[PDB]
Amino acid sequence: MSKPLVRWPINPLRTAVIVVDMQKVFCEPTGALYVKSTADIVQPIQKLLQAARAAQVMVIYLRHIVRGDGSDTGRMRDLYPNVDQILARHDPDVEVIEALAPQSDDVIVDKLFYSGFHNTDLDTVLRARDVDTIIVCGTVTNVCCETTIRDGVHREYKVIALSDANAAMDYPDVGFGAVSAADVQRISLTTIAYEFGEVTTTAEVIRRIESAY
Amino acid sequence: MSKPLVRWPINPLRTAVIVVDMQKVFCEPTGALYVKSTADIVQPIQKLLQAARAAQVMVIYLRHIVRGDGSDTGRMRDLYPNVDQILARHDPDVEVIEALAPQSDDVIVDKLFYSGFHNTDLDTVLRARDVDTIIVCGTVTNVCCETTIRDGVHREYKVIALSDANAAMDYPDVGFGAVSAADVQRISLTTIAYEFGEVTTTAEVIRRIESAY
Repeated sequence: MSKPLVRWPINPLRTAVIVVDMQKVFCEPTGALYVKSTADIVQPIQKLLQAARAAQVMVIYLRHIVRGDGSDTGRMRDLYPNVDQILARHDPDVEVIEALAPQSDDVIVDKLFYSGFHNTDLDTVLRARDVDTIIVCGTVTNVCCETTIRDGVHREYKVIALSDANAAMDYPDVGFGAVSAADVQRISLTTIAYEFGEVTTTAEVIRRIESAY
Repeated sequence: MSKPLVRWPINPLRTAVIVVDMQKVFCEPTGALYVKSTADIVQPIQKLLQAARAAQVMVIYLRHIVRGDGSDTGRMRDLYPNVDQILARHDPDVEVIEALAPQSDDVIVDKLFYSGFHNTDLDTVLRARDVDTIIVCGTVTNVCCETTIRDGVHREYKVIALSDANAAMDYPDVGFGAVSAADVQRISLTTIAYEFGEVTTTAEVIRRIESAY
């Protein structure tokens, strides 16, 4: 390391938690896009949300949901040919898992692609509350979570990624060798810490939230 | 692999090449942000640009350049504390390397952060020409190149990343283990091929350009 790690001071009034795509389609073993490492992040996210709500830190869930008729999928459908049949609004598996069931004051923001920011309600929700700091958890680490992180920092948000509350998936060998979830995770967290914002643990962010409140 | 690799058919009239940040600051050994693997991508990019110009495929260079006074760096300055002194417009090393010197009909688009699209002229330049397909090369693979790729696909562009013409850098161990350029590259190209668009070689894209013209 030749430059320091970044740490963002938490002002609860100007902070939100973003729970990325904790939907049945990614979290249930029978889900069409099941990411097995999600099992290990449900508990830390539950603790995080309990602390956030106690400190009046806004909780926002992202859901990847499309209409189902193909009117809102172009590149997404080229890359995932079955997208209209698995992420359709009518599909039961687009719902957030019961273990993380949104509460009445929480905000739900739906999105057509990976980014939580691009062409979504999220920037309005955050700026209306004068939020400038976001804590990101959920799945998939390097895809929807990282795109939300990259898009957030480009809008000047102070982004905190939770090392133990973002879940990555294995990839098949497409010409460049096998890629494990552990390798994805290692590379993603390192990249975030060097390029995009802060990486810390769920426990430390909870402590920081409790101390500021 | 359970879903197919994506290949985009090249229409030269609706295609552009994007050369990401081939600036002295990244490409010269004395540069403040030197990425040694750039040495290996200069030749393929030269071949690519020669073929593109011959087929009237628009060539666009991105440069990461800031004013120098700190007025246009917030998060970028938190992450790279010296940014105003190394990427300032007056700094000689922000210029594109002579080996890839832009020609009179080429387009140069400047940017304040990593993304070639966010808050830049790029979308105007591409859509004005009715371009919907972009070929991405340059540095750094997982940072400016990948952010440009992610941002491009979210705008519905058909994106082709060149496996042998994007250069990655090593990272220090920040808590998750050492990360080599080779590992960054492996993970990035695999992610692009699964999530964001096409990965192919410079030679194959040149052939595809020549055959369509």
